[PDB]
Amino acid sequence: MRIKGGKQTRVRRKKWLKQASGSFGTRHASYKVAKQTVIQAAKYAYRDRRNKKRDFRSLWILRLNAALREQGMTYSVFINLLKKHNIEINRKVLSELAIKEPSKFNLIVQKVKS
Amino acid sequence: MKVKSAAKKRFKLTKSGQIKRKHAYTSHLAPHKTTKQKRHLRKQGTVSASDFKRIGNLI
Amino acid sequence: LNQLKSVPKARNHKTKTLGRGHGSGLGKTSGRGQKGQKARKSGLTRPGFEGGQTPLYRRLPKFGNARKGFLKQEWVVLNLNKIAKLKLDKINRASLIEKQVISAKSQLPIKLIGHTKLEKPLHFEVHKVSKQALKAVENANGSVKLLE
Amino acid sequence: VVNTLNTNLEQSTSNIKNVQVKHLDKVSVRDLMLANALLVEKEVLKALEGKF
RNA sequence: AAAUCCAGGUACGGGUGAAGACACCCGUUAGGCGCAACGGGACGGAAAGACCCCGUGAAGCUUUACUGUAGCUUAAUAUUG
RNA sequence: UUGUGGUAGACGAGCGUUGUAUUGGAGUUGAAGUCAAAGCGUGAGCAUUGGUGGAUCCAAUACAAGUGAGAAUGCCGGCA
RNA sequence: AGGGGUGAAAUUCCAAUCGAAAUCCGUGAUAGCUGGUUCUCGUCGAAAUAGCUUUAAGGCUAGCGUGAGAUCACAAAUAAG
RNA sequence: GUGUAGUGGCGAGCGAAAGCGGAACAGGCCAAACUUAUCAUUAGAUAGGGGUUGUAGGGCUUGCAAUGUGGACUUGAAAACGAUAGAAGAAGCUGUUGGAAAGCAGCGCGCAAAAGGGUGAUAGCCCCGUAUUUGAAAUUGUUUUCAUACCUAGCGAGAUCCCUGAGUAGCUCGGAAAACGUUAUUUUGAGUGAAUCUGCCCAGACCAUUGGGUAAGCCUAAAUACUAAUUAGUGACCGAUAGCGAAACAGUACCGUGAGGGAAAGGUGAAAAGAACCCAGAGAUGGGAGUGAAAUAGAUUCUGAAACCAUAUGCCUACAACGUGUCAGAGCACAUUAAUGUGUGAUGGCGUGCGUUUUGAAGUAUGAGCCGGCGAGUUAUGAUAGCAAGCGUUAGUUAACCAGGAGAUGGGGAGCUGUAGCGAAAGCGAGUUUUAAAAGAGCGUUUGUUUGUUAUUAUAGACCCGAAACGGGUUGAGCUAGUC
RNA sequence: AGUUACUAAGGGCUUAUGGUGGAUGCCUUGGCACUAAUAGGCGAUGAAGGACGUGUUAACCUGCGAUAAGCUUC
Repeated sequence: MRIKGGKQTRVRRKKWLKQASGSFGTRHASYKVAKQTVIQAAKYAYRDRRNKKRDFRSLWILRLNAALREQGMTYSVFINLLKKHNIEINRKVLSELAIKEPSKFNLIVQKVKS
Repeated sequence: MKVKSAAKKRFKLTKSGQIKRKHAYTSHLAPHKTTKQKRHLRKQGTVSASDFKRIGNLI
Repeated sequence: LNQLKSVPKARNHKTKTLGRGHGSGLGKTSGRGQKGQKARKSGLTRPGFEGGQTPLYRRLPKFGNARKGFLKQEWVVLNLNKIAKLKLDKINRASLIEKQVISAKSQLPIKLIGHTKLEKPLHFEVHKVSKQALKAVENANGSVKLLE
Repeated sequence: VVNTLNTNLEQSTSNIKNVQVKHLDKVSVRDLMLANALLVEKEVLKALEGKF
């Protein structure tokens, strides 16, 4: 018996087309170009799911160091004071949120100087 | 499928799976060899495992 | 059972379909590699064809046949080992056509053979015997008649 | 399951698809378990004993 | 109306790298979109290449290359003393 | 506890398509298809609803395959 | 009228193509060489070495994977002397 | 039997004859001694009878025993079976939905027919028809029965008197079927050339012996291969890029002078009720109206997906160096397969396509315009190995074929595997071969079989697509060249 | 310098609509393969295959054949 592949091809092609939306030119009409765009976007997102956390960590370091320089103490000295003695388990991101609430990070500053 | 007669003539089977053969240089022009070679090549012989696999599917 | 749940005891193997799967399942052209005669159509070189060197069957001498046009004047052998375990006595052709041991539409010569002491008295009728078989059958007071 | 194939069963029971008649030497395992309900005449019950 | 056409919104210098980059890295410069000319490039378009080399490939031709054979020639034999 | 980069390959485990044999079920109170939708999936896939359709399909088990399309300087039909 | 014709003879023509026409069949001609070979998740995971070969893009055996089985400290690696 | 005996650059590859099991199963007729007539019986020719063969027979001369039996066989009649038109052939209402009931629910009925088809949606009882019973003027086919035919008949006694197939077989040189690539066997192009059955040859050279059938003349149904066609049916075959090339007004249009090649193109609706009529425009046409359950049912006529072309809701862009996205991220618009919502994305972080073949590819390597459809690892037979089952400790097991729903299954042990091997073989045997030597060494020291599936593979085009060519048959001198 | 009303000649994204194009799905007046039988040739009394012609019904197809979409017998 001759067997056709009608529904399965259409359903898979429509699903793959639906998987991407918001492309430029004829990158959302053809199945082939849509698959290419999905592959590239997925690989880029795979690398991003690590590069974003790297960049966010760098940004947190930058924004902590900004206030640290404003107070007059270098970032390395502050981390040494946190590590060498006065043991504290404080994420480098949490300290940033303490800067948006005044008198908290200032309290940490007045504490670490002991 | 058709067992080659050229292979059926020079290979006789043996129980448990094996073949027997006569060595070369035995019954031909070889006066330039020692008597040790002559009486060593007289005895029957067998093939290697690789050649056994090669011949087994052909027979 | 009924014809809605019939399933055997886990006997359904897997096949190698070489037409689907670019990187999934099996290879795109499995058992063939790439850039080769074994991969091209009408390949599968001859089993005895090693290609370059002289074939093994041509490098060795041949065993002749001292009986041109003959295999042997075949006669049926009768081992003393297995017959003892079989419940029979006074063995002739008609005895051996009973338990489907010899042909019932043709006749061939019979030769007794083997060496094993008997515990039940039996008498044999064959054309050829053996010395060890002779002493084995004489131990159990058996008899055999030389039949032409 | 009849042994003599009388005309009483041959003439009738040829209209209903669900049920039908068959001789002993013609039945099959697929046909046997396709029934889910069977009637057997006692006459064959000795013969089936002999042949297993 | 056409060949072609992986889609593209399609600058340059230096270096770089499958060894000569519209995209790579570093600098430079540049409103969006047409018009009419000009061929610098996009190793452009046009044909699985005819200054080759492998195919234990084809084709045609040649001679003291092999094996033949048409035809020519000689002998025995039959028609036929 | 060891682990879980990976072609060609080796092996294992599965989906889906058409039809067939029981087995039930759905169907002019609107099935197949189709589009859309801000679902379920470890995967092919599976769903729910809304517009178009006016006649057949779905489920649990095996069976048999012209069975699963991105290239083939491809083929057809249509359109830049 | 094609292992042919015609040729003031260039390999010129023989229905736009002629170093041998076109057409049908043998003929799914052969093709160590091109290109392509489509469902999906899991475990392991190599080579480009040797020998032989009218062999050099090829083909075999061995070395080098994988699956099943066996080897129980005599076995193979990791250390020191 | 068997992939056996063998055959072959002893390579590729080729491959029987026996026997057995089976399907069916009948053997007869001329010439040739003699004999009869007519040929001036010098006839040698035309006819007549007999004789049809080897457990040799026939012919010559005498004897009985019987009109036996068969046909493949001449013509009439009868019987039966049919075939080419046929006929008869049962059983339902009510209600709801719905345009339409035939569905769906309540109560029914027939059924040797609840095979099929059509009927305003999915009918055992609406219809045709289906089981069953049955029918033939004529043309015919088959078998059986009788008679008409044709031909057709068993056993002897004497006796070597005669006959039993001529350019005939072998022989020599060259050719062909036999598995053999030419050897017994058969055939023949050329030369050679006997026997009268007592003899001739056969048994893979050849003679002797042993046994067999009698060569040089003819015919013969039966099992067997096929299907254009008729009739019926069936199909785990196609359902309009498939399947015959042609679902149709296809071998058509067309291509080329010809031979030849060669397509594509089905669907309104329950029924045309196919749009009366009005309006706008010289007109097709469209909008209303009309029929219809429905004009996304309108003759471009089932559904109309994607590439493609425009339209509109909202958002965004005119200092912008970009494999066009990804992650955060402002405003705006809204509010949803009820979700820590979606769409738009001014900005920042990051940045080199997809298969291919390649040591190495974003490439200045190639392939792709896109979308849609079609479009490449099977089957037959045999082998080996794995997985699982039946079976059994003298096993397992069927092939063809007969029986039957173009069904398993029963009947079918023919044969095959293993049950003892060693050796080239004779031959021997738990031993065998080499052997002076049972030394030593090599091989044995019984330990299964048919299946279903999977993997590879042997022959068949054997994963898919792609040559320049070869040979065989055809058609071309109208173009051109030559000749008349 | 800059926030920033109005900007879109045009284009981009999502959504919805219309046309183009007939994929998909339904069935089909037909195709192929076989089973059971029959039958396995026609023909100089003119074949098969064709040309031509025959209409109230043009034209095509079909049937037919100076008796022309047919005639006679049973």
